[PDB]
Amino acid sequence: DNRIKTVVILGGGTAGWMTAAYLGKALQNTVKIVVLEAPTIPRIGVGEATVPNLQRAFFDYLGIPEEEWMRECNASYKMAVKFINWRTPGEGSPDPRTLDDGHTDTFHHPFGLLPSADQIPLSHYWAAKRLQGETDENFDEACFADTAIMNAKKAPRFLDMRRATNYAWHFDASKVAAFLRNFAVTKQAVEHVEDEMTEVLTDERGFITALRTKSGRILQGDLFVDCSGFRGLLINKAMEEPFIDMSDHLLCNSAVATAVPHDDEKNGVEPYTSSIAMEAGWTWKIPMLGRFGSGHVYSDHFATQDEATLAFSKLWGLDPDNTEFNHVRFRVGRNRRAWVRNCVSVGLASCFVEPLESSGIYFIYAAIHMLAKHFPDKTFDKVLVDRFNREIEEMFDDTRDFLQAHYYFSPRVDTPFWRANKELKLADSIKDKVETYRAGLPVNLPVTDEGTYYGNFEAEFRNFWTNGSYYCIFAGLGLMPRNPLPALAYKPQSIAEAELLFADVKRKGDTLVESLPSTYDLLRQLHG
Ligand SMILES: N[C@@H](Cc1c[nH]c2ccccc12)C(=O)O
Ligand SMILES: [K+]
Repeated sequence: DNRIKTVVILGGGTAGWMTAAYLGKALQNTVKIVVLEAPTIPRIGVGEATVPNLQRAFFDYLGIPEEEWMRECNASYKMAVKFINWRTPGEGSPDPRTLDDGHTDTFHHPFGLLPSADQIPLSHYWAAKRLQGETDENFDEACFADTAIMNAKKAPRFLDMRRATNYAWHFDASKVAAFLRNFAVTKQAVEHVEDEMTEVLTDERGFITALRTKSGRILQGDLFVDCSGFRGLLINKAMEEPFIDMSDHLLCNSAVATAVPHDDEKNGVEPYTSSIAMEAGWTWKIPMLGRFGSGHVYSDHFATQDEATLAFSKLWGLDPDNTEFNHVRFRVGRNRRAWVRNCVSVGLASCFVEPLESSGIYFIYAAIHMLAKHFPDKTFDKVLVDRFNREIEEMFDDTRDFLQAHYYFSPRVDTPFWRANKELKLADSIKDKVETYRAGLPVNLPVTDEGTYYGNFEAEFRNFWTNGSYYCIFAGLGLMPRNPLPALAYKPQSIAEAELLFADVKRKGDTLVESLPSTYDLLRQLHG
């Protein structure tokens, strides 16, 4: 019997407690699971955003109903990330400026998959019309009914909880953590040890045998999961695995954040996350129940903590002398390997990017998912570890490339930050995709319906940023194909078919704006 008998997880928060809860279920009570979590002074909830797979892939697997966890964590609803002022120069403002062409400088990145006609995504029909002056509609409004719903701040479900669209979640991460801790301990026989780690004990081959706590207690184990955050106490310090810094792709490295009380009854609640462009980065806005989380992500090469804190306060008209701010310095990049010997990194300790496209919890989920599938025995087969490592690095680099694209193809050059972004080099694979897009071809074409895509994690994992997401961002920022897909010039029936799709999107949006409750009302209904 060469089986792992004990798993020790260093660190709590979302990474630790998602890991504990997930492996709790996956390992079917054959393995003891211990979490060693430093107790800390609970910081203010600056808000986290997620992607739609979270309920099916994670909470449904644990048997936790959506309303149960949402009610505990003050969760709200997300239908997109909405980008504001990424094309126009100026001070940071919550209000969108106007483009040269008269359009408002906003664009959406909603969920779901684009419909197709004659096996060609709606995006391409839109682009054919836009390039030839047959439409002045933006890509997002023409191709996603969700755009209309969001503009009127309506909910993704009706008041009887009938689904109208795809959505994900906004929530306070520490609340989800507390909830999962509670779940894992009471329901799954996970042991919680509230203490700090002082020693990492290793055998002759450099495999971890145990952690010592600050109280002297030794926690023996066979597999160790590093959820220690940015310090990477196991993977980087103890195992000495180098972190690959990727600040030559993404300049932002700091954040200042707070929670802002909000008159929901008065203003409504946005069913989306906003990315508000600033002079030296951007600011998130994550509406929750009664408050929104916000954080100004910035490069400290281009702004001091005071400068950034001042500009951020100014967005919302905060008193910086009378406001509670969390300041964070980020690691941006990933370990050379996520898993070395019998030490597996998950979360911040593995890798990180700014939450520009809500990567944080997805990255955690993907790791634990891949860990359960690549779960080892005590012989730690080199191939098993290698394939796991391979998935994390492809996952990471791919999302990295996608985020750089947001900065690289921004037309802004008004501050040294925005100028500096146009000096960085793109990786080959995102260059390749830009080339493909620009010839009018789809990038990462969806080959699946939504049911399959959001019902089977592995389907989404192999095609995470689809053609639709590429169109949302490139087109959103003003990057268009050089020309339409040439096949379209030969396909009048197919063009007619696409007109019907365009009309279905208008009709759905109009009908659903008319009949849907406000996001605000749906929240009241849910949290009553
Ligand atoms: N795989 C994600 C892609 C996605 C689309 N829009 C997004 C906005 C934010 C983050 C991710 C996304 C999904 O379909 O859910
Ligand atoms: K051991």
